[PDB]
Amino acid sequence: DTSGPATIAGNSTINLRDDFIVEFNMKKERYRDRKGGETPFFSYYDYESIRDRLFNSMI
Amino acid sequence: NATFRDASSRRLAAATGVALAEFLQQFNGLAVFTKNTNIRTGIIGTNPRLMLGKIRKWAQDNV
Repeated sequence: DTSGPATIAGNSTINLRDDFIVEFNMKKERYRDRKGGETPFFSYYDYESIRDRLFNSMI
Repeated sequence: NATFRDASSRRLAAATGVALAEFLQQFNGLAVFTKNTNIRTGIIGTNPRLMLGKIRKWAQDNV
């Protein structure tokens, strides 16, 4: 995509913009409490750690 | 024909020749894009048209 001006004229500061997406495929792991209980597959998953570490690497 | 009648005319022609020479001296050691004139950013270059422009400018000034 573009970011404003994009005419191709040898001198016009051709501006560009590429939109890409980064997808994590992570495995959810249920917790077991011995007493005979479990956590469903639809429980909350801590992504905040993932965003944190990804952003630190980018910075 | 009366251009080169007065000696003064001749002397003036000489004075203009030397001045034009010293002027044109600036057009040394630079490029001359003459096929795809699109002088790139950050290069000391020119093309025949810009030369003609500057020449006409100098001339019209010294009038």
